[PDB]
Amino acid sequence: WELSRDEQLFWERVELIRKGQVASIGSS
Amino acid sequence: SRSTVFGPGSLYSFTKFGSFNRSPTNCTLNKRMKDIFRLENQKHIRNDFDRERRYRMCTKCGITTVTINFNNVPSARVGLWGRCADDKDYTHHRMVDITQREYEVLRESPVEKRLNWWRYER
Amino acid sequence: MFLIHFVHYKTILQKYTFKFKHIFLSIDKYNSLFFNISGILIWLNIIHINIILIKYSFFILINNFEYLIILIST
Amino acid sequence: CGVNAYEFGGKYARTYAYAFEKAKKELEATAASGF
Amino acid sequence: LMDEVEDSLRKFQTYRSRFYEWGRAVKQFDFIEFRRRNGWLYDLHLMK
Amino acid sequence: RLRLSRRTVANYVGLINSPEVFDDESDRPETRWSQDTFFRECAYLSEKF
Amino acid sequence: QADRRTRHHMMVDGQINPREWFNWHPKEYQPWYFDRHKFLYEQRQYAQFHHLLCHQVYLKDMLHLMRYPEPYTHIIDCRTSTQKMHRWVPHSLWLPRDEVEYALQLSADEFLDMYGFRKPDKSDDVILLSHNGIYSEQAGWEWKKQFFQHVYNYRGGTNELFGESYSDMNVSDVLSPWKGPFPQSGVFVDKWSKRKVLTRTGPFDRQYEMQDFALPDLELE
Amino acid sequence: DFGHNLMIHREYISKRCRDRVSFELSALSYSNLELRRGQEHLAGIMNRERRGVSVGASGAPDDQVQMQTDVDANSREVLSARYLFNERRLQFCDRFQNFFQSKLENSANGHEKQHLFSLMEACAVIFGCETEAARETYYRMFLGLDSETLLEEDEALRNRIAD
Ligand SMILES: [Zn+2]
Repeated sequence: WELSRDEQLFWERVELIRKGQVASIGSS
Repeated sequence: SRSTVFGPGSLYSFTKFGSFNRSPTNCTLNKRMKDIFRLENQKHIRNDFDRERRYRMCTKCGITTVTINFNNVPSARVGLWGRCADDKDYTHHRMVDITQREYEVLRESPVEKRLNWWRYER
Repeated sequence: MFLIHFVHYKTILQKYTFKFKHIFLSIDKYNSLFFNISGILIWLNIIHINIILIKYSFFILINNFEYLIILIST
Repeated sequence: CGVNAYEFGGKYARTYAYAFEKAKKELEATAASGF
Repeated sequence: LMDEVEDSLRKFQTYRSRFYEWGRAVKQFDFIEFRRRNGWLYDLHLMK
Repeated sequence: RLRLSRRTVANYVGLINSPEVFDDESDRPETRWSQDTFFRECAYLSEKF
Repeated sequence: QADRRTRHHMMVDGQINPREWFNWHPKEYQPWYFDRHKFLYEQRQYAQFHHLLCHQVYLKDMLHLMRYPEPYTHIIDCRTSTQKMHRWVPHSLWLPRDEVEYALQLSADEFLDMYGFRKPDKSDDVILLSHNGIYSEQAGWEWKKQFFQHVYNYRGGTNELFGESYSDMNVSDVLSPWKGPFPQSGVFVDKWSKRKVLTRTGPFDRQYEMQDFALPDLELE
Repeated sequence: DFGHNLMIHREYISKRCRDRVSFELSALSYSNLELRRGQEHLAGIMNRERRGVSVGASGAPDDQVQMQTDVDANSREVLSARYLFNERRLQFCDRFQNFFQSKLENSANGHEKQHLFSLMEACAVIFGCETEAARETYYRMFLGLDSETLLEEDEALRNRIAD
């Protein structure tokens, strides 16, 4: 139960610290 | 050799050969010998007027310097053999600018008279 | 679940480390010729340097070992 | 109610149980337990 | 005590048959090579 | 986590322990679907593939 | 590809002029042992940092700390690229390598604010991982720069735990073959020494040793 | 112009070189920061030259001391890392030790010890000198206690007090 909580705490901090590359859109 | 790559004593270390005399212990000369060896009295700069001249005075050892064409060639090696007040380096000068007219009246005076003119006059 | 909020009683102090240049020592001990010079003229093909202290009479030494080096009154 | 604040609750309960069984075999290797 | 006695015996005891062969240059140079390769494992000064 | 998965979080740096999140453009009720960040990423790939 | 000739001006001496100017002299350099098979920081050029090398935790230690963790043995992931991480090492915390020299400069409260977990104490065991163990080794050097007494490195962390085949992508900066190096373009030294440094004896893929002096062997003949 | 005499200085730096010539060979200072730092970089190169000749070769025979060194190739222990003194300096060394052995043998690191050895050995080199220009170079080698650097620290102290 601790391993499932701490893994979700891990990947929610990887999203906070280092953002990934943004996909493409079309500008108006 | 590898011991003479970085100065002192390197290949292009132009101060490893020796120092100047910088002493009144020999060649007691007169005012005419100073006048014939003036920079300003030479032929090649007497008709030169577009290069900039700077007249400066030390307030520690009391020397008068004139530098021409320093804006085009600003060499940091210029004056390295200066030897300020008591065998000090030329980083110890703290020069102050003087005009052309008060360079001529101060060029003939000895260093103590120059220092007295700076401290107690002007 | 979490029941209590607890802090640790042992207080740690961060050791402040820093490298500064506090000592100024240098081994100045060379084996070289040092000259009394009344004039020196360094002529290499790129840069020429003429440094002249005046006298009544001069001498001339000339060194061509690396680049032309003219010494007045040794 | 505060096992998650102590050294033997949560993810570290497996270590305290492992050290309990390892302490028993070291007394079982000698005759302090089997006699 | 038997471990310490065998330590002091292999430090100070030799027989006649070993004394005829213990100074060969092969063994001396193997000693030098073993000091050169791994002397960080057996030296009173290399622990420091 | 909904505000952090869009393009608008690029103009913000945050504290990891307690991140105060920004007011997104979808936080305003007057926002149409054409101004949505995540929909425009899906509307672009829908025309493409 | 296709064997690009390199724009360096190294050359072997000819068959006509005598060998002169022996205050610089290139010779062939061959060491005793091969070092290319070893770990990157166990090679010849990193020998002076040999006492700076962190102690190794192995695979069985990592599995034992997966099963039975300790409260103050901190497992810390030092991988930087978020696109190359796909699984979570258990009981691990994310401290990427390129921030470590800033991260250990913070206080404990600032560490908690900027990373979401508490700063490890200087007596706590710290165990670092990477793909190959290279970013974790540099991070262990940064952790040992601060006064952290117990710092360990799992060499080949993710690639042996999860069985991946990745790398930390270290460049090991080598000049492009259009970049002409320093000693060809420059008047920093005299022409004899410039010609004698730029010469080499053999092909220019091997290593050479530069002698600063030489005396003639008068006792041969 | 320095009172009695004057010194001329002329430098020419060519036009076909300034893209390839070294910054040290052609010491061009295109800023006042480069002027103050380029002079101070050329300060220590010249100052070490005119000071270093007083104790090596072209120095007085009482101003030249040498060190003997021997390191074991196996044990990596320094054996005989001593100085090479003359008979005048060794009389100063035993005048130092006989006074301090008479003061520190009754009370108090063993019997065979040299009290303040690295202080008297640094003072025996300065004692046996005969030139004050070669004396100040040994004061610079011994932690930089020469009057050149101490008047430099005294100048920065009075500048900080005036600030
Ligand atoms: Zn001055």
